[PDB]
Amino acid sequence: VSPPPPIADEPLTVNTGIYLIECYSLDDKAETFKVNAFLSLSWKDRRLAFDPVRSGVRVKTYEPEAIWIPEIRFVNVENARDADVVDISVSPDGTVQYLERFSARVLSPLDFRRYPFDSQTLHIYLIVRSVDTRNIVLAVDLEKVGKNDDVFLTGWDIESFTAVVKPANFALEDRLASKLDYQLRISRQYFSYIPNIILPMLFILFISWTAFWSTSYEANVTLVVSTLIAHIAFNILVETNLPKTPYMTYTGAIIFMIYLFYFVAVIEVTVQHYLKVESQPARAASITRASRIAFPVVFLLANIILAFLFF
Amino acid sequence: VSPPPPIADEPLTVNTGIYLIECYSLDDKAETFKVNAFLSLSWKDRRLAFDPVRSGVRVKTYEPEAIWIPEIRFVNVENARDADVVDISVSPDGTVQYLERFSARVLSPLDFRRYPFDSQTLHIYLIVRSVDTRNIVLAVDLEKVGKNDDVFLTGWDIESFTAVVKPANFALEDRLASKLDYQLRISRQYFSYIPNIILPMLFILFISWTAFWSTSYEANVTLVVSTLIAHIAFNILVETNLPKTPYMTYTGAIIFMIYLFYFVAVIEVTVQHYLKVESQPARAASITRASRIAFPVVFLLANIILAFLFF
Amino acid sequence: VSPPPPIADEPLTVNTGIYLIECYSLDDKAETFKVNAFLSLSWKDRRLAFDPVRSGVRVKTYEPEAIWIPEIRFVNVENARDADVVDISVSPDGTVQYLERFSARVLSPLDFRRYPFDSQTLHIYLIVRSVDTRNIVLAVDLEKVGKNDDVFLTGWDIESFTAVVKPANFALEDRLASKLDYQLRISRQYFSYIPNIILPMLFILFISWTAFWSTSYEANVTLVVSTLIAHIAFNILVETNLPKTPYMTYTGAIIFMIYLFYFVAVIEVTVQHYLKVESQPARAASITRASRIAFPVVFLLANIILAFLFF
Amino acid sequence: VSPPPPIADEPLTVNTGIYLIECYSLDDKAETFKVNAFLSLSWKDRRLAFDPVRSGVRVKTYEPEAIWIPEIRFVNVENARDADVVDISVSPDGTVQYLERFSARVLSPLDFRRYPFDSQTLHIYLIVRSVDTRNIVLAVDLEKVGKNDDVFLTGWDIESFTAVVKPANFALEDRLASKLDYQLRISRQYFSYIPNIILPMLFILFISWTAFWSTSYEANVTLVVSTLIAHIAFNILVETNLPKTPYMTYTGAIIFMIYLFYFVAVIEVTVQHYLKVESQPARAASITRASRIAFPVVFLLANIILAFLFF
Amino acid sequence: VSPPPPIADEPLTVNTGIYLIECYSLDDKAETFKVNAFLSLSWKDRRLAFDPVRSGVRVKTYEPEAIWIPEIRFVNVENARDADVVDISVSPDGTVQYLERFSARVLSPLDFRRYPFDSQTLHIYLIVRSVDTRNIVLAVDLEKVGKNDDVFLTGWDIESFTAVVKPANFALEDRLASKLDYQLRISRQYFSYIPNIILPMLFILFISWTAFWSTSYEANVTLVVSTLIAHIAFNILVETNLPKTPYMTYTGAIIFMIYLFYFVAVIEVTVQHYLKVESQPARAASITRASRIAFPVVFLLANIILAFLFF
Ligand SMILES: [Cl-]
Ligand SMILES: [Cl-]
Ligand SMILES: [Cl-]
Ligand SMILES: [Cl-]
Ligand SMILES: [Cl-]
Ligand SMILES: [Cl-]
Ligand SMILES: [Cl-]
Ligand code: NA
Ligand code: NA
Ligand code: NA
Ligand code: NA
Ligand code: NA
Ligand code: NA
Repeated sequence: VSPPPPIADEPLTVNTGIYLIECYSLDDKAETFKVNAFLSLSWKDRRLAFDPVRSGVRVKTYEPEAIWIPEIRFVNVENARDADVVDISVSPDGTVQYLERFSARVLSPLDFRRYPFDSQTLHIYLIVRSVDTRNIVLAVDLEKVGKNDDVFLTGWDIESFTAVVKPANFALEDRLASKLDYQLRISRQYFSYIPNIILPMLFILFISWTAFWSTSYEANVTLVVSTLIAHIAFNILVETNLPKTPYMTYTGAIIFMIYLFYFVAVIEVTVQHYLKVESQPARAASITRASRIAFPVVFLLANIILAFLFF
Repeated sequence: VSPPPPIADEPLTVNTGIYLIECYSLDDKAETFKVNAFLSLSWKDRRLAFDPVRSGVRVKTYEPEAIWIPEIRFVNVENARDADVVDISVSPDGTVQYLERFSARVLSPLDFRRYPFDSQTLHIYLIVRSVDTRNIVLAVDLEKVGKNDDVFLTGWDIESFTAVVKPANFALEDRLASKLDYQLRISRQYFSYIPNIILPMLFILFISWTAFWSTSYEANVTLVVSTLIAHIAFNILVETNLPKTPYMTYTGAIIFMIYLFYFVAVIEVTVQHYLKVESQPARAASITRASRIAFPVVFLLANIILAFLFF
Repeated sequence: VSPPPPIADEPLTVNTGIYLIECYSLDDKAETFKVNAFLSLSWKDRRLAFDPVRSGVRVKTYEPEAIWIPEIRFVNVENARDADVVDISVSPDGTVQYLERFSARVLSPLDFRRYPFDSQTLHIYLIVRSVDTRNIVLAVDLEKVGKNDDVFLTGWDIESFTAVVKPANFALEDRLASKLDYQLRISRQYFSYIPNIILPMLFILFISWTAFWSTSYEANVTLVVSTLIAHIAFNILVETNLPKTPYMTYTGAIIFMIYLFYFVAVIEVTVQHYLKVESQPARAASITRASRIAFPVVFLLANIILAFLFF
Repeated sequence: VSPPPPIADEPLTVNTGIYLIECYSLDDKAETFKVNAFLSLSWKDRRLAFDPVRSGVRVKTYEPEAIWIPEIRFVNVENARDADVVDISVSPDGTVQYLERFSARVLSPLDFRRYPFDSQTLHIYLIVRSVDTRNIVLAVDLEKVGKNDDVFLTGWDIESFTAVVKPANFALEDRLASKLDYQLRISRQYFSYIPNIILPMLFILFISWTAFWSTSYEANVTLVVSTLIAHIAFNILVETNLPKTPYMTYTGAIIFMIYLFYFVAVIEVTVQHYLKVESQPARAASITRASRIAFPVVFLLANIILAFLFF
Repeated sequence: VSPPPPIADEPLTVNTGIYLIECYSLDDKAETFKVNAFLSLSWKDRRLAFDPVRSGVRVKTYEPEAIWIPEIRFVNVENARDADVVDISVSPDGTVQYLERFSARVLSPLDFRRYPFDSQTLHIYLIVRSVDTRNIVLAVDLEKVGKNDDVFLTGWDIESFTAVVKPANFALEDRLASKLDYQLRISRQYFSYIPNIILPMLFILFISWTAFWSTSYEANVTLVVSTLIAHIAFNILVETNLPKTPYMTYTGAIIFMIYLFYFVAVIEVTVQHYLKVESQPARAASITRASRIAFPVVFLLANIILAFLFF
């Protein structure tokens, strides 16, 4: 079969629409998500036109084999989409109405800078390669673009599913290509991070600061070192749920900065002991008393500075 | 092939039934379960009707290819179901009796609020899209809905497998869709959680409270800090078997609250030491003696309050 | 094609046999195992009968497509078996001799009560659904049931592979079904558990009891708490290699009971210190001296009781 | 199609050869490896013979469908090999030269007794089932057996890829079978184990022995218990990279024996303290001084004994 | 179909080109990466030549089935590439222009010596086996070799995608083979390693050195042993993200060397205590004072030596 012939030198417009049925498995480490949707296509093939009076019928169904169907592909999919044709319906003027149900693992990158208080724009790119007979251009039929109400992405809030109506027309391997951008806007559900990582991590830090109200070196060493190990466990736990970024994430920055606080606490604990042993407990007392105010104040200000730079 | 023609303007009723053979792999993190069942369909196609006297046979078998079969799909499946046709049998009046065996990874969400003392309702949604010739409506043949006695879901108790007999009729891509709800009611086997997580977690907490019967700061610091680390391990172990929820789970609440008890224990231990050093052991004694009653009582009451709010 | 016609009202007997080639991947958590075997089938189709004098040949070979082959399925498989036909041979009387080589992930449940000193019976269920023309019944040709000598199931000892010769004939979706039970009896290789989990776990417990020969509270607290943490790690390690059971496993019981020994050791350590501080070292001495005999004796008796209840 | 006819009662010899392109994914836990190779087959079919003068051509190509090809299968593969026919070429005498490119997950067992200083022989078993017309026997065409120079198996050294030229001819499901053994000899690259597991494990043990030069019970308890926990971590890390064996591995034995050294160290530390407290520091001194020589000497001799038994 | 006939004895040149669409999943442990690209092929088949005047058309499209297409395979792929033909276009002279879109898991080895400051050259090997009719040789059409601007490999920087224009012509199973080398040059994004592994690891080491400003054996033992355990966790964490190499990696060397620093710190701590107890605090003071300079200086120089040897 060949593509529909042009009336003049005009390109063939294939109207598109994606309707999400099931949205699932957003892998932060892999920067992928799985989708299960409907793909609707519509174009005019004058060769298929018929008289509704003579033929009796208002629409004619066809099997994919019987007629010409444009080769529509997804750009950012991992492997080729699994698709099954739901319906093909031709109206008297020759307007074809194609529908298929597909599933695909889509590869759209993520920005972890404000993690876990981040929002993402997932992309689904539809493309079409022009044939030698005639050039093919994509379009968005807006009322065939949507999502099911049940659509739930675990640990995320689905904000919107829209399409950038103007296609990106460009050259690809010496032929015209018409690319379309479907955008799924989502925002992370940060709530769980607070009682599971943030608050436990702050509690262990504050426990390390009880060493500023203790003269026992043996006890202080235990307090600051033990809590430092628990902070290492939280750093490891966090960096497992995330990929290796060439930038600093919000949680990454806080976690890093907290190490400096543990390091300075070890210095103070060591200085206090050295001074007490050196028979200078007056000077050691001054340092310990100062640290009680310095550590919380510097921690609070440094966090104001970080939140400011990141948000 | 085309759909059966209507006697009048009535829709075509496709009677359905699902019979579970094997039920397995309930992923709490993914909110999926795997199923292996029979799907039975029945509708009347007058075009297939025959005289049993003239034809000799009481029923005629057909291959899927030969006749019209309604396109029935599952809504909440991950990928398209793996199905194999067992039998297609037509009675003299034209009543088709279709049977297929399928397997699918079903995506039904879970409510972890009462975890691990939770009960779930897993869903299997059957759907059918109306064609241009005539509208298709789903029905439940209750005699063809069931499950095998051997059906076992590891770590869960299977309560019931029933169907909501009235379908959800709605518009989908400008055509009528008839959705059916098959519900598998299950309840978690919480038994293992008691000797593996709950009792070990309470034992380490009670061990931390032996610091209220000790004047040794070095020993208390070791007792409260060491047991706090074991509690961190249990928090990490628990949050691995579960997904990130935008709400507080029952175990999540208990685990969180227990951190506060460790934090207050560190404060008491620090206060006792400061006072003893400051030559005020009488005041330190009062605080330590009070804590012995306060900590268990506040723990017991806070748990009564939590169990009340969650159940 | 249609099934062979009956001489009288007799059912069609399909003789079966399974010969295991490779047996592997027994997942304790999933209660599945993978199998690679031969499935042999034999039935008489008088329609295929031929004169060996006239046809030249003593046997005729056919492609699956050419003749009627009974639809034999496995009940407890995860997804549909991967099968490849090795041979189909028809003798002059019409006796068909079918051979296929298949691979499948079989879902047979396990009893972890005596873990890791448990024995299992894995099941492979063959089934056949009767057609409208005539009823089909399964049989076991014992000469075609076996296993290769090389058959090795990692971490398990293969005892026997036999078949329950009498099929389970029952109604399934309003038609007769003939089910057959192939049983693979295996027993766990418990050896590795002894130097990797059991002996390391006993060593750490006995180390905790060296606190009954020490008056140093600071040292005792370190001894009992540190070893309790190592026991937590062993409990976690063990519960990872196993699924969540609604019953107590043998190792589960020992692991649980050992927590009580750690808890009572903390009590003794605390009592000894309180008494020594309260200027009652005579009473503290009596308790410590008693514990030295009590702890090993109670541990030994409790283990005799457990081994008795479980075996 | 039927197999080639015999001149007399001789069997048909199918000459074989495997040439490895890519060798990868040796799973120690699963005892599997993945292979990507060429399979070459050659046999004489007199029916295909032709006169090169009359036909013009020196060789004739055929599609698998056109001619008879022996059913060659792999015994120890997991699932059926993925194969694609590269070429089929017939010489004037009727000698067929078949070539296919395949990939398979091969299941060959491993001997971890000398781990990580072990060498393995991976097996690829080719088999052929005799037909009723005539018996089929396998052979090795040695210059069609090889491997690519680039062939690399991560963490292993590939020594040789050869075939046991004499096939194993035996009865299988009442027909003759010709099995061939292709052996891939490999040896583990033990280098990484030394700086990552062996030396770190010895360092922590030697650190525990610094307790023989200390009279501080509190410090000794910390030294021996802390290092014992690090040894537990190494035991866990090692047993994860390996399957559960019914025998003792080399590393397994060393790891186990090291626990006894920790146990005896705890005993010595306890005895020293009891004696010092009991006002017998002279006797405690003798034991501590002896342990300084005993522990390293017994460790060194026990290791000589182990290396001897294992190598 | 047969290959194009030669004008004279010349070989057939198949011009190639790979254009990367999506590049993802670089597994360091497995030494694999997944690719999703276009494969373009071009060769002259005089049999397909046509007169553009008589035929009307300037180019003719063909289905893969209709014409002869060279069997091009990838050497270092895991399983056979997933490919879908985009276009086949013939010009009047008979020049065929083939285009297909494929996805494959490519197995290219990696050099971890400078990890995580390493650069890699990933390979994609295209090959072609000569037929009996005529020899086939590969070529690189440089205008049809490229990559998309959006091409992103998570945690890596894509430097270049080029091809070694001269093919490797060699014998394979007694026939000529033409191999082509496509090289994807990438360099690791080491940034994340600094705040997550390197700086945390140095902080814990420096904390261990605060024992040179302390006379408390009990505190020193806690300081050096606790920090040694955190270093063990970092060694384990690092060796999980990497495969077992027969050489020393950069991070591997630093990690190993740091163990020696912990071991010598334990010796110093032990010596200081023994001497103080032996009533030689003057000598213990000299050693402790020296260690304060020795440890940082030796650490800094040893690191200069390592960086020099590795870079
Ligand atoms: Cl696609
Ligand atoms: Cl479906
Ligand atoms: Cl609606
Ligand atoms: Cl409608
Ligand atoms: Cl099956
Ligand atoms: Cl095979
Ligand atoms: Cl390929
Ligand atoms: Na088409
Ligand atoms: Na149909
Ligand atoms: Na058949
Ligand atoms: Na054939
Ligand atoms: Na301590
Ligand atoms: Na072709």
